[PDB]
Amino acid sequence: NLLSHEQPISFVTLPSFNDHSFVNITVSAAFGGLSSANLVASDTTINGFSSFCVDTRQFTITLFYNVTNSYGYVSKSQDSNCPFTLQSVNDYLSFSKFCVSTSLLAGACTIDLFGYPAFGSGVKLTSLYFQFTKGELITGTPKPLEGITDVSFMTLDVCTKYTIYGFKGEGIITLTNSSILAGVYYTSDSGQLLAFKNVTSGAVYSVTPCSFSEQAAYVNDDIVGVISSLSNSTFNNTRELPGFFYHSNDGSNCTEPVLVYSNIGVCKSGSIGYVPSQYGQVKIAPTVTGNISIPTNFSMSIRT
Amino acid sequence: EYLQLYNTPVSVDCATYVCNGNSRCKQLLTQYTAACKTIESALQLSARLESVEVNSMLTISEEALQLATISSFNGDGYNFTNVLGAKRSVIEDLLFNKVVTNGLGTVDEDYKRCSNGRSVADLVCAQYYSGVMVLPGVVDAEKLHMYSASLIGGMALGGITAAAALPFSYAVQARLNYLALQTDVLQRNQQLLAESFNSAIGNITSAFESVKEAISQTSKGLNTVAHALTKVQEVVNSQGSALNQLTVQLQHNFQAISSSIDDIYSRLDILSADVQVDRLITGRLSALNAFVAQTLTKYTEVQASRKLAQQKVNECVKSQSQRYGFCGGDGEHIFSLVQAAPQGLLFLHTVLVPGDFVNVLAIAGLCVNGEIALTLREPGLVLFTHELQTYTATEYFVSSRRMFEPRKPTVSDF
Amino acid sequence: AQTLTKYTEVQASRKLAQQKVNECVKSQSQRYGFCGGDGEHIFSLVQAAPQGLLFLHTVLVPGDFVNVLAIAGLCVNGEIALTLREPGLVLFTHELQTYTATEYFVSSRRMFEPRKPTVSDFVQIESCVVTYVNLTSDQLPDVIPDY
Amino acid sequence: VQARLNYLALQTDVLQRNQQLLAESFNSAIGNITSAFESVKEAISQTSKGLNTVAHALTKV
Amino acid sequence: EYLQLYNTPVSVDCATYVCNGNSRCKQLLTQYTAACKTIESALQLSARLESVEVNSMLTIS
Amino acid sequence: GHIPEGFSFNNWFLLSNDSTLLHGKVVSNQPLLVNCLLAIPKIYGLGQFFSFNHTMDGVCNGAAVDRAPEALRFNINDTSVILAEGSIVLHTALGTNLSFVCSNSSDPHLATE
Ligand SMILES: *[C@H]1O[C@H](CO)[C@@H](O[C@@H]2O[C@H](CO)[C@@H](O[C@@H]3O[C@H](CO[C@H]4O[C@H](CO)[C@@H](O)[C@H](O)[C@@H]4O)[C@@H](O)[C@H](O[C@H]4O[C@H](CO)[C@@H](O)[C@H](O)[C@@H]4O[C@H]4O[C@H](CO)[C@@H](O)[C@H](O)[C@@H]4O)[C@@H]3O)[C@H](O)[C@H]2NC(C)=O)[C@H](O)[C@H]1NC(C)=O
Repeated sequence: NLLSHEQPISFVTLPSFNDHSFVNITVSAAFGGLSSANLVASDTTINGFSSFCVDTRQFTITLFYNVTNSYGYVSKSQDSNCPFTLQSVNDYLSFSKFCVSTSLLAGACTIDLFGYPAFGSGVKLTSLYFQFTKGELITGTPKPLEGITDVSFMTLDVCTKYTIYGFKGEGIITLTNSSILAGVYYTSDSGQLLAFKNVTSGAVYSVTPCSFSEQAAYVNDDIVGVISSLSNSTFNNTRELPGFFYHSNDGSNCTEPVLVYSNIGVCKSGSIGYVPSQYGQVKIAPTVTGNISIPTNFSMSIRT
Repeated sequence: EYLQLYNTPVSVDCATYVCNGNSRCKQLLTQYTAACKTIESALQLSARLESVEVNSMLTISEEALQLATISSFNGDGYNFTNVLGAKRSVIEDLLFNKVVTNGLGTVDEDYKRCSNGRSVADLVCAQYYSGVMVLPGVVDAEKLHMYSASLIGGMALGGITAAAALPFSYAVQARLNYLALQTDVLQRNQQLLAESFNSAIGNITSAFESVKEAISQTSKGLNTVAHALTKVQEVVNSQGSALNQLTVQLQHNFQAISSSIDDIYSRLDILSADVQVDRLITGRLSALNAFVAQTLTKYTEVQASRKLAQQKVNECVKSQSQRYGFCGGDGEHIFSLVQAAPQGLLFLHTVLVPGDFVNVLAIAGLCVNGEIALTLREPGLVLFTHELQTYTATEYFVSSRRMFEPRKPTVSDF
Repeated sequence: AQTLTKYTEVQASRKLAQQKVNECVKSQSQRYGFCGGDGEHIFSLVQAAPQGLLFLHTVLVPGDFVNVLAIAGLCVNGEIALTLREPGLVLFTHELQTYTATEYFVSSRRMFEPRKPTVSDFVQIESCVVTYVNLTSDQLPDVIPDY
Repeated sequence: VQARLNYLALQTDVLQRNQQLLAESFNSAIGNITSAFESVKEAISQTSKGLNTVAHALTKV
Repeated sequence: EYLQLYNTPVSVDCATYVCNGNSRCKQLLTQYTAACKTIESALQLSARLESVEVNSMLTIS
Repeated sequence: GHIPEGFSFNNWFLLSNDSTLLHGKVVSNQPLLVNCLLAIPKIYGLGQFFSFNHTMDGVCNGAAVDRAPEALRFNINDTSVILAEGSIVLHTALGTNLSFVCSNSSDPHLATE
């Protein structure tokens, strides 16, 4: 599939309006010294306080650095003891609660923020402690995203990079008229999303991967045809068979298969056909009084 | 007896299984040199070997198959109606319906249904999105039926000028002659044989539709139809086992922060995301190596059944066995029919069991004039008199030891 | 576990190779297809191969068949019924279109190797049966030279 | 080979070269298995790939 | 020649192996759907098949 | 305290804080042992206090069992019944009460469907 730079984003979540608050974090530090660069008077705030906890159903984390290095610039980096990074929290993650503080919260992960004011050993500017719970209601976001009855967006029938009730992947979303009466999402034993509801309307949508697996018939150093779930492919002829499609450059039938499996035969030209059962030589039942036949001129054969 | 001929082959696209089509994960997977080659070619080169073995032992004969399939088979007293069929037989339809109704994967599923999401994907497409394909069964139930009829009709093929089917009371008389040369032929014993077989095939066809409220422990042993139905259902249920355990190992997380690769690459930094995706790659390659080891031993378990099935077709069905118990345990063998069964053949070894024994004085030989000692030439024949209470007697007979077929001695036997 | 299961996988091939040596190479097999599938066996050669044996089972296969009317036995004078002793032999005539014929032969059922019948090939069974040829002691020596 | 033919059927009609059509049919078989041990899959047909033949023996080796 | 007829069967009480009779682990173990069914029945159904296949060939006269 | 065999299960769902099972057998820890089934006609609502430390009151079908619930299941067919201010209040152990309220506005401090 040839959508690498093109592919639409999709986001589906439990029905919401535009209910947004920024968690904006200010990190401040001062530096001095003439024989080396070193740190003084660091402070951290989230929305002007030492701690914050999210209540609105969307949020954006933004970092403001307000570093006053006399040597002209500072490079900045992050360490995560955490299943996210500050810019990745914005990339449609979902939570049941989310609180951030400059001081250690009960279950918390750490993001530690570092500056390098003169290159070599860095210095810790600030530590952010995040307490969160994997869930469905509160979702991270890049910018306040508009809507009245729902905030969700989809593109159907096109390979999309999706977040759907916290599952992520690339896939095709299609509407199905296979209505289901309980829950919000349906998963395989593979842990992979198969379908989900637009719970405001009861409609159920199904998710496929956007590259399917195929068997390529390779003969004489080229792919002469391909066996597939798909109706369309690069070869200029397609044939339909009871379990699958066969794509090739030659729609004829096959009388000289160079590959067989079961009763499916693929010819050198890339034709497909059905190959008949081998016929064994006749053996004669012992019989008493009929018109019988007795084996006469015998050749010799070596079976290896 | 049920003998499995084949195992339903399975194939994997290792990049789809390990990486869910994520490009950055495929780029890491190529660093595990030949891990994919050594999984894929082990499944493909084994699925090919099954295809050439099973399609090469299922040699049909066209001039034998035309004597069974048309139901123009001259049973001449024997009721072959349950065995032949016009498409499958009565026993073949009961045997599939007793097991393939609760079964799966013995009817070939279509992948055309699963590029389009207009219906919510079921188990056999949730596997296909996980990159694992069950191939069409190595031979279809129509080729497997034609083979079975080509063996039943092969018994009526007395000669290649095949204008009508040979009356089966003649093919059974020739099969009795290899046990003992039949002599008292103007007796009811050919009808005793026929009406006994008519009752015996009536009683196998009833067991393919009866229930365990009518089973007793001797009817559950090593060569009877309830043991064959336990063995058929063990095959049909077992075929999912390795393929389910392959698929659930995709929801293990192998110490990574999540069980999905686009989740990890969309939440960690790209340096640390590669480090956690290596534990999913290593774990999922191990889950495939464990599945290839299960799958290759499940082909090897079948191949010793196939080799035995081919021996029973050549020694019990196409010819007749002098080996005492090979075709259906204790008794004198005369023929085995074959029928198609879910992933193999069902053999109906028709063995002669004696209701009665005669007791006779056996005589080693004749010491004529105290001078010339006559002995029978053949160790299969016994020289006897009916008069047990004396060393010499009214009149003498020769018969086989295997069946009581008396005749007067001839100067050519001694 | 992998190494011991591979020794067990090979032992079951070696047990077959010892059977094929003893029943195809050292002797001859009456077991129909054991030595190299459908045909009549005459000998298997053996050659050494990388980790085992390559068996060259030299079978006999018929190019042609002869079609002959088989006779169950002779019902002489309507009184004494003769049947061939051996289930591997067939008594026959080339004259398919008639219930009785010019001259009679015996052969194996497995190869067409004809000979005239001999008085030592036949046994007098207790009763005659409707499938047997109706014949007389005045012409039984047309069937059995040296009767 | 004559003694090994007798176990199948006692031989009789020895006139008109009856052994030479066996011997020359073996020469032309052993001179064909020796070609499959040095030829290549460009000269394979699906009946020449079966359960009792030299291409299956080589695949198994 | 010695030929083995039978393998001494073994059975497992899956909850007792996994949980030692701790009540609150049994509760957790039920969430691994059919994990004990697919261990218990594989051992019991195979122990039963040995019982019939051996006691059916050891026919005394 | 068991639900009778042959009951329809008309709107009783097996609970998940996760994915939903489309078909098949499962063994799970569910609020399916019943202490009482307080049936109210659809033409009445009710106001009661249900305590997770006391036995539920009001006349109820079959035999009443004296246990304090661990779950309360409300089997309301038309969701017009559940949207009003104070329609559910949940009394948390910390002495905080959490009240479900619904509005026709996206701002909660204050039309047919
Ligand atoms: C979806 O995921 C959720 C997450 O909530 C899950 O919730 C879990 O539900 C279970 C019940 O199914 C709750 O489990 C209980 O745990 C308590 C103890 O935990 C306490 O302490 C921790 C502090 O470390 C607190 O955070 C927590 O709130 C609790 O205070 C046990 O007390 C409960 O056991 C009782 O019931 C058991 C049977 O279910 C009995 O075996 C046990 O003895 C207890 O019985 C009591 O009641 C009896 C009534 O007769 C009485 O007779 C006994 O004497 C006794 O009083 C139970 O194990 C667990 O809390 C929830 N998880 C969380 C986050 O709390 C949902 O169930 C889950 N949904 C599904 C279907 O998957």
